[PDB]
Amino acid sequence: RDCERFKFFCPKCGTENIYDNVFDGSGLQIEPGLKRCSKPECDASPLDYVIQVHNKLLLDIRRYIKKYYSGWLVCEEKTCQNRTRRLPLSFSRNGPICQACSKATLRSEYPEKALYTQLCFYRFIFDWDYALEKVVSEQERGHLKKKLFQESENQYKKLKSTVDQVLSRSGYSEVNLSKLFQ
Amino acid sequence: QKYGSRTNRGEVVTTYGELQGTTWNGGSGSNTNVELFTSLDEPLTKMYKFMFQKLMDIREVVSIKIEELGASLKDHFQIDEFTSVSLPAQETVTVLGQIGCDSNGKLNSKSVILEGDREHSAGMQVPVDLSELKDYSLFPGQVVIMEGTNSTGRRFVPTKLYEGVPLPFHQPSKEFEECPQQMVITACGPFTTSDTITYDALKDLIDIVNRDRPDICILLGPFLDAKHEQIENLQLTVTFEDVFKRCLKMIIEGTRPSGCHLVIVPSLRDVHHDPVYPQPPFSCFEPAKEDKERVHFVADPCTLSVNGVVIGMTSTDLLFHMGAEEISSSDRFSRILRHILTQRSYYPLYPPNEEINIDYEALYSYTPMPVTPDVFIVPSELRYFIKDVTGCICINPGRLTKGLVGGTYARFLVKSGAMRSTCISAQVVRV
Amino acid sequence: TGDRKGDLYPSSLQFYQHPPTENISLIEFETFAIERLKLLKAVENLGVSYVKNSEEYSKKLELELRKLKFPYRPLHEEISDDVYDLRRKDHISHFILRLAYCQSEDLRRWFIQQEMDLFKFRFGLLTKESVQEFLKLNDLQYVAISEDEKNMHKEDLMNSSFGLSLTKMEDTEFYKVPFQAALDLVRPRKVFLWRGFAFIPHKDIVSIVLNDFRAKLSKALALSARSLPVVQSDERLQPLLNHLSHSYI
Amino acid sequence: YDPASLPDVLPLYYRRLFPFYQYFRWLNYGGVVKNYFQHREFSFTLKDDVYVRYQSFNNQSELEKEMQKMCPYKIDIGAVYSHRPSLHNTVKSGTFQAQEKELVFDIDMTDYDDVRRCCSSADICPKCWTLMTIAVRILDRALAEDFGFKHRLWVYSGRRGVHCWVCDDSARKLSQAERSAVAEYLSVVKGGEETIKKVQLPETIHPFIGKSLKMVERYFEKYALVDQDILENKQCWDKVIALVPEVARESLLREFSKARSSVERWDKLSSCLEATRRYSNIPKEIMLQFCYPRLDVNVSKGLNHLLKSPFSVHPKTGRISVPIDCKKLDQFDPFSVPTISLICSELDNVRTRDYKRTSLAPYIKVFEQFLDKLDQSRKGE
Ligand SMILES: [Zn+2]
Ligand SMILES: [Zn+2]
Ligand SMILES: [Zn+2]
Repeated sequence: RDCERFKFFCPKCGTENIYDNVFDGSGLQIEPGLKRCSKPECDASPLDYVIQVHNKLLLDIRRYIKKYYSGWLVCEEKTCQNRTRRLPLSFSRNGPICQACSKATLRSEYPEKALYTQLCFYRFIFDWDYALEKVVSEQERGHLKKKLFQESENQYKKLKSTVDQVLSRSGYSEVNLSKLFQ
Repeated sequence: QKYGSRTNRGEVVTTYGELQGTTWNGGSGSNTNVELFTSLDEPLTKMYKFMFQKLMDIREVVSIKIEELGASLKDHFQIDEFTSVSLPAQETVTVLGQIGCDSNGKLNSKSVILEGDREHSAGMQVPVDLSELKDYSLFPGQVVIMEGTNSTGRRFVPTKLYEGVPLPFHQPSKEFEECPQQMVITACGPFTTSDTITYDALKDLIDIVNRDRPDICILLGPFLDAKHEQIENLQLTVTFEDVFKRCLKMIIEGTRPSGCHLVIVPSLRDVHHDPVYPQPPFSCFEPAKEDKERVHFVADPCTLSVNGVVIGMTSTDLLFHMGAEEISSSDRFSRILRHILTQRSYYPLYPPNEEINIDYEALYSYTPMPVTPDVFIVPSELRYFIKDVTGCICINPGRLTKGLVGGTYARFLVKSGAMRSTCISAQVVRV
Repeated sequence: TGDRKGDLYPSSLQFYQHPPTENISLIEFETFAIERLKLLKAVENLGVSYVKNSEEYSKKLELELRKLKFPYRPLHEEISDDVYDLRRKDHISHFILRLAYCQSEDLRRWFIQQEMDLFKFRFGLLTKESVQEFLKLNDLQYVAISEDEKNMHKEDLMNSSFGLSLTKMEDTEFYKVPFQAALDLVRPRKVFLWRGFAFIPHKDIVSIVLNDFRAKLSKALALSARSLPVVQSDERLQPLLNHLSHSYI
Repeated sequence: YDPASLPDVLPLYYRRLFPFYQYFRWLNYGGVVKNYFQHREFSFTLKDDVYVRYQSFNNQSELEKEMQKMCPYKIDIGAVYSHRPSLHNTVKSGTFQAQEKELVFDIDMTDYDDVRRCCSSADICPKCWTLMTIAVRILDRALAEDFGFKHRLWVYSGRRGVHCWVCDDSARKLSQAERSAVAEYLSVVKGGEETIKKVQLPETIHPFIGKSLKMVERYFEKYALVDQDILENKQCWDKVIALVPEVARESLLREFSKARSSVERWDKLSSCLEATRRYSNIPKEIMLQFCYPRLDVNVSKGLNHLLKSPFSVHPKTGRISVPIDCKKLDQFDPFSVPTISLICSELDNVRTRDYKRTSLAPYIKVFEQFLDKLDQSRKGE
């Protein structure tokens, strides 16, 4: 609920398309989100410009990684709310001590969990199988589990491969038992 | 249009060392041995899992950096005891710490704070008053030792700032005593004009390589710039990986006649690669069987050994990053380069610039400078130069392309044991 | 020993002394944790319902160990890859549960009890050869008297061990242990002492082994409770470890 | 001996007779372990029953000094602690721990009162001392055979009994639990004054019990049937009858009415019991109840126990707590033990050899032999 949704500008009409689920619509009118543009007057199919969708996905992933590695810290005290990029070596039991007030802890503005959840959401909005099993209903699942959508399924699998590749390089799927047991 | 009709092709914009003929020729990488500098620490040669930094780990890495540099400097200077930075000091005391800015802006003489390490100061900070220091040069993240007094317990007043101590140079073995002088052509991205994706400057540079037949060609990123106007606005009809693959194929196949060892260094601006520093080497391209021994996908930063000559290189714009934060009492680039060499790290700035993502465990493991390099390649948006900083030849070849107009590259000659004149000659030349 | 194996897991039973050093996946972490929680809960339920020496207890515990695929029987074949995998499971799962069961004294006691029970069962399933192997690998150095010395002290041995018949005694071999380890046996005078060594037959030994184990385990749990702040910061493992004791299985 | 004369003689003895050199050799244990003598606890009892503990000393000179200065009536040796007892106030709470001490046994004639007829309370006579003579053999054999303790010093307590100090390095590192195990293993006669049958052997006789009964048998006829005469009259043999099942009791009584000698009565009892088989061990239970040593597990269990020092002076008898030679045990006489008054008379009748002119010399010689054995063990090892 706190994750940014996938924004893609249609190459033809230039209208923003917000993607938050694999499938859009209800009943037999349900189709993959990247099949039709959000503008009724626009006939362009975003599935045609899947190279552009891939590029925008990579740019968004870079943006989120940059946000995480910016390392912005905010004081948890409402009356201080000090915002700094510098992590001080002076720590309390709860974490870094804010050097503006010297009495409250500095919390990450964009913690690791936020980035992990963002990448997981980008995977979610392209997970055909998961959407079919969980999100989609019975009649909708039947309508979507036929031909006329195989190409869309393949493109969605390719797009999910990108987010899967990125997540495979994240330390937030591996547990280092050396760090736990010492 | 503008690039193709340029008139200053081949102009030598800067020169250093022994004068050479108007034409440079190399051995085509015949009697050449290129490897990664074999030091105690293992090099970065493969991807490391990132995006998971614990604040405790960052604290530990920064603290151990300060502690280790301070230990080396204490042994060198025969300093007796370090004192906690925060405690009051009526008499003169020696304090080890790192410099920083009291606010988020750019450092100035009235905003300097010294943060001590965990061992001697429990990580406490103290404001610094530079009124009694006659000469100084400070940048954030700089590990320093200062003699000073803290009469109020609230403001440290330095009276002496100990100078930096660079690492010793490399003592080459005799194995390469009989090898000839080696020619190195170094160029840095961007490789295409701002309004094109055809890599015209790269083609010109490849022609130069085949013409001069250098022994090593060091290409630094970006190879697919993230700031390219076409990339940002999503006008590309092919995936980023495809463009990068085409560029690498062009580079490798086009250099076949020259037989030149290619050293490819990634850049943080590479839109197709992992955005983390230290950057792992490129791994999306498999050279043909006839080019495996010629292509070296190295990490950013890299310390290379070429017939015993140690070349340090980084794609990161260190000079631009540190020039925006360095404060001095009264050549600025020479000061910054000496700071880099004396701190013994390829990125001593803390906090970093806004354009670089730093994984601090990887930074600790792969940014220490093993020795002081004979040649130090530091491409920068600033002007090209060839400087001699404490016996190290620091070369900024500029960038191959400067907006719509063509840029510059550099060519230098290196021989182990020459005369310390390991760099016979060097030249910044136009493309 | 297929790809990435070694001599790290010689015997089935272990004292769980050396923490694992591998990098495992989150899925593997969760699977191992839950599986060992199921095993320990089964141990507790069977202990409450049945007498631990009962045959029903043994049968049900073997069934549970087979169902969850934990090492319970030896194999005089070699270290087969599958076997290695099982042992690795056991070794990692144990320490994971340590991280789960060190926050509160109550929890600690519970963990210790279940672990001891499991260990006892496994010891009860060890052939004499295997038993000695174990006693050697951990430097417990509990012996074995010669036949000649046995004949030398035949009558003393006969009168030492309760309910031991002449021929049946001839069919048995004893071990020499320092008397400081056989306190519970010497104290009621149920084992012969000669020159500072007790001559212990091949049922009571498990007790001593367990005592050692318990000591070690308690110490370990204390240390783990001392090293808790480093783990609480890992959100991924917080929902599990903080609530494993209250996990539906 | 006049106990009012005790305060007059104590200094001279502590000045010219107490064997300080050998005492330090003992408690210093060849200096192998640093701070071993320096961490030893002592306790002194001075005039008017004034008790002091946590006394420690730097070396022999300090001990000689402070002892000659205080002139204590009693000297007790205690544990070796983690730090020097003198500074126990300076040690952080819980960090002051008793770590090593000799394994010690106290056998006291008073604990045999319900089963001896010649004396009572603190009275002893030649007819009852054989009990101690039995104990030393029964126990010391175990300590030399079952446990393998090699350095064992038996000392007369001065009046009512004997102490044993087992000083092997292994025996000095035994935990409390191991000590309690050793004590319970050696202990057979269990029960208080409210129990009549204090020994109930099982069907199987543990080898240790067999060897203790073998040792008892050698002496039993002289001690119980000749000297003690445990079957002299009805008031006494009623007890032994009380120790056997009622079934044969009547059968015994008539027989005891026709016997003239307690040896005859013992023969008759043995024959009757043999005729009557699970009770075949009953005579052994009676022998043990009349001969086996009684051990206060509290004396030997605790590491922090303060026991009478060797070569102490008994506040009442005046006898010296002298070591007993194991070989010459049968010749030991607790009534010929030198008193302090006798050895001061001997001293004032004639530097490091003054004691050789008194009757104390052979006992210091036995102690010196024991210390020589300890030194040989410390070296050879
Ligand atoms: Zn559209
Ligand atoms: Zn604050
Ligand atoms: Zn008597």
